[PDB]
Amino acid sequence: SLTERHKILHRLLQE
Amino acid sequence: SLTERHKILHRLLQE
Amino acid sequence: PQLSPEQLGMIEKLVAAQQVTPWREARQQRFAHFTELAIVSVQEIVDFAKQLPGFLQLSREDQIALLKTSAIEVMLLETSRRYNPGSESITFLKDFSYNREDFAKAGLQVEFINPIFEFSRAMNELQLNDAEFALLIAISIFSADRPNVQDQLQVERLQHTYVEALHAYVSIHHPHDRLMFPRMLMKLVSLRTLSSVHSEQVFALRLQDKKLPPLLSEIWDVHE
Amino acid sequence: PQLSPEQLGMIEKLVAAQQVTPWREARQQRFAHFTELAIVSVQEIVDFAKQLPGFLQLSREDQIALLKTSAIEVMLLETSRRYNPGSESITFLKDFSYNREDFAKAGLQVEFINPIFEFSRAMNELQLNDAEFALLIAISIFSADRPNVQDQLQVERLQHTYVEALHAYVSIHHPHDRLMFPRMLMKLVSLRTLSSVHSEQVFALRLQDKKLPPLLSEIWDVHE
Ligand SMILES: CC(C)(C)OC(=O)c1c(COc2ccc(-c3ccc(CC(=O)O)cc3)cc2)ccc(C(F)(F)F)c1O
Ligand SMILES: CC(C)(C)OC(=O)c1c(COc2ccc(-c3ccc(CC(=O)O)cc3)cc2)ccc(C(F)(F)F)c1O
Repeated sequence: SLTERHKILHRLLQE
Repeated sequence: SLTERHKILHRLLQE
Repeated sequence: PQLSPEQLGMIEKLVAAQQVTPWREARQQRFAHFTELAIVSVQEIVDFAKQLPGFLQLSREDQIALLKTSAIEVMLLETSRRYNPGSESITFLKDFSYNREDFAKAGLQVEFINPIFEFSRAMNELQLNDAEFALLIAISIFSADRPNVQDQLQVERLQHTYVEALHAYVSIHHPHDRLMFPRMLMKLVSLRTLSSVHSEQVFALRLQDKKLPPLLSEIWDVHE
Repeated sequence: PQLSPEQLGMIEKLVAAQQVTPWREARQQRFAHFTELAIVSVQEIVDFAKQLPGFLQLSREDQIALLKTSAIEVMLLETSRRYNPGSESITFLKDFSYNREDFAKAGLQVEFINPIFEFSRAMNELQLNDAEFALLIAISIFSADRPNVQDQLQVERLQHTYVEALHAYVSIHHPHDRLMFPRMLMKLVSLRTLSSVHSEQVFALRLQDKKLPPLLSEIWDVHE
């Protein structure tokens, strides 16, 4: 998935 | 110029 | 925006302005019949542009700059115009229909084919008529932001007269749906992405043993 | 198009939503300070998107697809917002201004720099305010045609509410110039071309000895 390939972006989105 | 590099297109435009 | 006499006649003229061989040597012939259709299309696009008010008043050089980069976009608009949502195929020249698989066998790669077909599907939902098509083609042709355009200002001013004419048209065609006019313009956004997916296509042909014919090479191959 | 209570408040909220090291080892440090500004910008764009009505209701996956490809376009819009036509330079973070030459020394190539500055100049002629900026950013973020977007329909429907809000806004801002609303949208066309000139940029860095920092690499490097 994109999510598994975009960890930093994911983590920014979760805060 | 573009004109010197696009002979066929130029020739189509002239007819 | 009420449509003016001057816009009426301009639109009518554009619509009126818009009115080859058989089908692994089989492989290089299939490619050839496809590139021949494009060559035909280039001629049609030139003829069409010559009829566009303002076009021949630009320097020949600027006319080349405009056609050089708009040709593929006009080709893609013409592709989406002949899309059939039943068979997911493209009907070029009355008889010969082409699906994703036919395109593949014509030498094009998947990473170009899918975006072509997505765009066509999305475009077919808008159900454009001829007047809307002609105008989008005209707007696409007169983009001031193409590489090597000299008279950006004149190219821009010209584009806006077509943009206005579209606005006023769509207002008669869709009087209850004010979103239709912007939705059509938002397709020119998508059209630019497609234009460079086509660049990746041209470049990939270089890497395989596949040469574009003279005219197409002239507009699409980067020569250095 | 009259602006509605619901659009008024939506626009106001967007505008409110928008309210690091020193400057041939010198060469790799200059590059680093520039990429650090982008990293900061990515954070700002995420924060901004999180505030966009509809955004967090899309699947996380779709939110990644949207930000992944819109980030550079938002960055370029933010670039053109801080353009000064006197000095032909870009004022990032109050103090530090950057011209074409500064960009070059920051590691970027000419073939990206000139189109960035042309776009900024062309954009500065339109004299957009915050409300117009925020909306263009929002429209850019919600493009349904980005690679790997699942709920195209929802992404599209969302985009159109921002497109409408812009239309109605520009109608109060420019009540005598009906061309302003389409001219602004026509900048998203140009924005797509810029987005791929940026692809050619990312690829060229690979060829030299220049690695993007973690976040930027994650959104911009193609990994296979
Ligand atoms: C646009 C499309 C995606 C279909 O084709 C290409 O881009 C493309 C093609 C063939 O192009 C065509 C094919 C067909 C027509 C066409 C359009 C309208 C009419 C009028 C009517 O039907 O009445 C008739 C024919 C235009 C362009 C070849 C090679 C490459 C190569 F990649 F090899 F460069 C290509 O990219
Ligand atoms: C967008 C631009 C063309 C300028 O930069 C790039 O594309 C780019 C960059 C640096 O990016 C930045 C630079 C600065 C800002 C920025 C924007 C708004 C504010 C808010 C404020 O000022 O208050 C603050 C900073 C955003 C992106 C590096 C590397 C590559 C690389 F090519 F190396 F990938 C790049 O492409």
